[PDB]
Amino acid sequence: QLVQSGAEVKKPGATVKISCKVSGYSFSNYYIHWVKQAPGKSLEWIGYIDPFNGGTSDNLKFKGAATLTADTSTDTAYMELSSLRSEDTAVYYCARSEYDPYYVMDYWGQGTTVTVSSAS
Amino acid sequence: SETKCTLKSFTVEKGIYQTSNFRVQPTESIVRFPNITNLCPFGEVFNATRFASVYAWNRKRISNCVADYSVLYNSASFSTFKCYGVSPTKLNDLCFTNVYADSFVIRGDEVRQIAPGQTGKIADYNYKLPDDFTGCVIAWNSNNLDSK
Amino acid sequence: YADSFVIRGDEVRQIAPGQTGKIADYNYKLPDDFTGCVIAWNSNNLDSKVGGNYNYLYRLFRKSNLKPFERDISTEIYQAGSTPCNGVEGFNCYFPLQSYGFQPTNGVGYQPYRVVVLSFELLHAPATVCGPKKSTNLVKNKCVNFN
Amino acid sequence: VKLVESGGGLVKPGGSLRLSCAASGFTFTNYGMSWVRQAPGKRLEWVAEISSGGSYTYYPDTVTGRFTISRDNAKNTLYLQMNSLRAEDTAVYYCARFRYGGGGTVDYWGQGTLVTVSS
Amino acid sequence: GGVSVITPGTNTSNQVAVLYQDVNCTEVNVFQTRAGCLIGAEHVNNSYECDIPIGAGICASYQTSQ
Amino acid sequence: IVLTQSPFQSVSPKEKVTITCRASQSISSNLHWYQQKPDQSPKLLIKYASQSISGIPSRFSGSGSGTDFTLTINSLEAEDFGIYFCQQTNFWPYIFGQGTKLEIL
Amino acid sequence: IVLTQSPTLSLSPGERATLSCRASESVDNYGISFMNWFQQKPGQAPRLLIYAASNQGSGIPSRFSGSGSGTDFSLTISSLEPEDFAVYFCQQSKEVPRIFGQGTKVEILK
Repeated sequence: QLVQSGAEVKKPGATVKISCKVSGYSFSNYYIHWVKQAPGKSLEWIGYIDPFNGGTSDNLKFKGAATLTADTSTDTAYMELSSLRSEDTAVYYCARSEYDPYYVMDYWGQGTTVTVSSAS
Repeated sequence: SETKCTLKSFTVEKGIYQTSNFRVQPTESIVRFPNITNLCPFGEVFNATRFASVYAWNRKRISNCVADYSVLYNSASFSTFKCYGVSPTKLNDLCFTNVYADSFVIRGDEVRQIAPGQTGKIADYNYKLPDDFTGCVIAWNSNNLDSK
Repeated sequence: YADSFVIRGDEVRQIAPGQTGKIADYNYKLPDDFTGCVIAWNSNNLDSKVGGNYNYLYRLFRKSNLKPFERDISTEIYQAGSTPCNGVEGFNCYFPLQSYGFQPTNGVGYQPYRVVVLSFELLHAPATVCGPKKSTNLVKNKCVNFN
Repeated sequence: VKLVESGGGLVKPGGSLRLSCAASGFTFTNYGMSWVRQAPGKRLEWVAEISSGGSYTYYPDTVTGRFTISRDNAKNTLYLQMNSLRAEDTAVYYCARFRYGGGGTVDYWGQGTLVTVSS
Repeated sequence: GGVSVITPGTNTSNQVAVLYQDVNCTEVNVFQTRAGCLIGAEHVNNSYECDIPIGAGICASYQTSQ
Repeated sequence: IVLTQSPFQSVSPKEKVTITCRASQSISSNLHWYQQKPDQSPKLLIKYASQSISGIPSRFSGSGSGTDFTLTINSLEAEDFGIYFCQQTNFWPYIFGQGTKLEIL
Repeated sequence: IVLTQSPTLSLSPGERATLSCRASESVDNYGISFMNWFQQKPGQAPRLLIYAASNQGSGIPSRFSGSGSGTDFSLTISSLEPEDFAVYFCQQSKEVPRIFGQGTKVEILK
């Protein structure tokens, strides 16, 4: 089971970091996938992060400045969002992944909205 | 007042005096660094007809050859393209003084053994990657050509 | 002004106006235009001890070069690596301050040196502080040297 | 780089003797000098260490050798004086050169010299 | 462009005219002279005896309110 | 690797209702399918488009030829339908299709 | 403050030597950059080996190695040569008189 932070809101051009602790399995054994779904819109895979060794692989369709940092001891996956945009105003979900090229995702975080507003 | 300051006297005599110099000021600053990567056919290495076996992988040094991952993002033909240390656009823009390329063929499950600090049959005797790795690992399915 | 601080004998050379050193860059900076005298005396007899106390400290890593006569007391871990330190020591994260290590029998080059920096405003300032300069009766209506 | 010594010596017990250790290849002020005595078929004993600036004259905790160590920078010679000489006191004596501060602070050796405390 | 200030006596007036040497008015009461762009002065077709020498056959005077 | 499976659904329940993964010209044997509920973190239903993972009632099967895949929801009722997203894993940016907002009488 | 060494160990070429440096009182020091190693050959006055690899690593064969922790510093050697054995000493540092190892002599057979 995965657990993310609560729902959040922030102004444009700020720097934000969200989290997702892993429970019931070793952090290194299963990869973490970050998926962003816009409300009433198709799921978008922002990036995938390797838990054992810090990895920064991101989708090139759009850039959300999503830096990914992973520490095996912490057991927590960290996603950093900067230059917040209307696309960035979407639910963000961490996701359990295979440690192999199949990359099936079936266990998730609660899903966290990161609202973008003129005033937070 | 500029005329008074140049004269050094509050009273100003009738006449025309040059008391200041005007220069247009740049709206923005543009910075370009001396090119260091060099140039090469990056696409040909990916398009190579045959790849060496994992037990004796061929090593080609990407030195004095272009570093371009923009085409790699556009192709999107790689089953796994993990990147390390920095965001993929940021490494693509940065010039790399020396890069090292290792070419080998492995199963999709076997590719995990070739990862930083990873222990496996393919990681213990076929080849090994250091626990701290800033390099990006590129893997693509080759079932159409390699399998017969 | 009396400035009291700890540095190795080789390090004392680094702390000079117009002089660039690792000690000058991070823990302590001396102004290039600064006017005064820097006095260093060996503290091997007192500061160095069998105990070798680590109370003396210096800044191994600073995000920016120290401005002249400016003090940095920040203990936040330096984020050399892309991964955030999170306020704790981590891989690719190095503590800004490194504890000084000193030896009782240390060589003159490695001997701990107590260093005092003196700054004087001098001319154009009322004389709150004065040299002993025993004062001599003022003389007026005659051409005489005056101090 | 080269450390010289006195040769062996014979003194009646109860007296004193002055011992020498010439130092060459480095400035005497730059590197500290210490005296170590090893009894034959026994572990070495570190009598004292000397600070480069001035003689440390350290004395061991519990049992004390009572040997006095003095350094003359101009001479470049390490000097050891031993009082209340005893058969137990007798040991091979080596003068050793210190380096920059770190874990142990000593690298070079005098080859060592016998002690005869005897009638 | 060098900034040349055309100023009448301070007691007479505080009004000032700014001339920029060898530059168009766009780089910076609009007139263009061979010496350079002229600001703070309004061109008059009528010819008057020179009071202050702007240069290039152009002169400045305080005239009508003035 | 763009997918355009099925805009949404409007059909009597209890029927064998198919949602048709429209894959891009590039073909990938591997895929996945996930069930989404309103403001609920979805969960993958169909693993590899042919194998069943533990904990799925067999109401919806996944049968496909080559690039094209169909998730035939057999005898679906008014208890199960929500959104159903397709997933593609072969191409580097593992894109997700528009997805089917299943609705029924 | 007071230190002891293994009573004896005798070894053979190719073997990886670890001798027990037994430290009473505190384990190392607050600095954690202390302790030393020494080798006394016959007719050859002793010599520095490795002092936690703080400095002067060059000059010693890298086959020499080890580390330390707690009350016992870990000696390490690999591929020893039958002429290279001599008593190893682990002098203490930073607390009280340094003192020295009891002394263990390697005695290859054959």
